[PDB]
Amino acid sequence: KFRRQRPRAEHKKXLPF
Amino acid sequence: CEYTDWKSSGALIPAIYMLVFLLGTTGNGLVLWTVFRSSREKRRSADIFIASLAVADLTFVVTLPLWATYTYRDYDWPFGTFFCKLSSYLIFVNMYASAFCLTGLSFDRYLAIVRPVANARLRLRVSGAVATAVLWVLAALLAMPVMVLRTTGDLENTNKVQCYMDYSMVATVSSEWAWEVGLGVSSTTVGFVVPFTIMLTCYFFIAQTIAMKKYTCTVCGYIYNPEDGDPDNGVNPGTDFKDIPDDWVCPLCGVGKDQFEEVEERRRLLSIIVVLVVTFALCKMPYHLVKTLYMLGSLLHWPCDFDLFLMNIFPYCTCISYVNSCLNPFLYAFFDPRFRQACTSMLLMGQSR
Ligand SMILES: [Zn+2]
Repeated sequence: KFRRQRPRAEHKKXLPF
Repeated sequence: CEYTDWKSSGALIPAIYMLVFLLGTTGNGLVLWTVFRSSREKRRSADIFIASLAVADLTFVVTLPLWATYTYRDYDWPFGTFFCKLSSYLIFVNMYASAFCLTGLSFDRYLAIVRPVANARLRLRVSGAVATAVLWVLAALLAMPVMVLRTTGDLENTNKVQCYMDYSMVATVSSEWAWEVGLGVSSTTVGFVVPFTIMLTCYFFIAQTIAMKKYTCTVCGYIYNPEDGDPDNGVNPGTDFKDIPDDWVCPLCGVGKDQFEEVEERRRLLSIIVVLVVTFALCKMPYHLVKTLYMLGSLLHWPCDFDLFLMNIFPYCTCISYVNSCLNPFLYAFFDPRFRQACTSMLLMGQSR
């Protein structure tokens, strides 16, 4: 099922649209 | 610097996406109804591009409830890889087809108002029928890299199955950014920059011919055309009515310049297309600007605080850009009189039966 998650550090992601 | 996983802004953006779906299905469906019901030789030269623009908007509008779920689930796709491939493909198909329909409408006004070549080669209906076939072939081919590269995967070490562009297939080990900047810039160029520049140049030439206003005589009915002039009375062809010397009179009844009326042509089609371009420019400009500034930010080494500003403003930039799909039927309801009359025709006869 769906579950809300805390923020996690990562690399520069390309825009999701 | 520091970059966290993309989170949901709130319930505002997914609610608008549902409203755009609800207004877009019934709205563009009502546009396709009015155009297809009125067949025969009654169809306008612009109608072929209006119907295709309604098709492009309708097909994309159906995929919005899937994207509304994706936004609220803090960017997590639960519809599988096939629907991720099809949903993302129809965004860019709509992006290209709608921009190409607008250039088609603008170029149709250019060939009609300006008239650079004679009516023999012109063939407005044929040129419109050829360009409508080419734009659907172009939009489908230009959106194909989205159909192939999109997959459902776990982008970075974040526990979420998201619908993203996977360059691991085409790009090497380092050239990952090269394919995003390559396909990203060309998407904005062939989908917004090149189309909007054609629309503006078409409008500049249309305005250039309209500027030479014709003047009709209220006494006899003689129409002074700036293109023809009056060479017999010492007026060279091309000279504007205001430039004509005050001693000149009507060549048919002999009345002064004061008895001449400026004619304001009932250009309905131009008014409909101008408002369609203006709204498109206001809806698409922030989305393309923010995305270009995001590209020209990592390359030109822009400040880290500026990248954070672009990231938070982007979900709203895409939102209003997607509203453009359900925006056109409302624009035809307030500016197009033929759409207004056709909708009211099926109101009194259709409901009654
Ligand atoms: Zn006269």
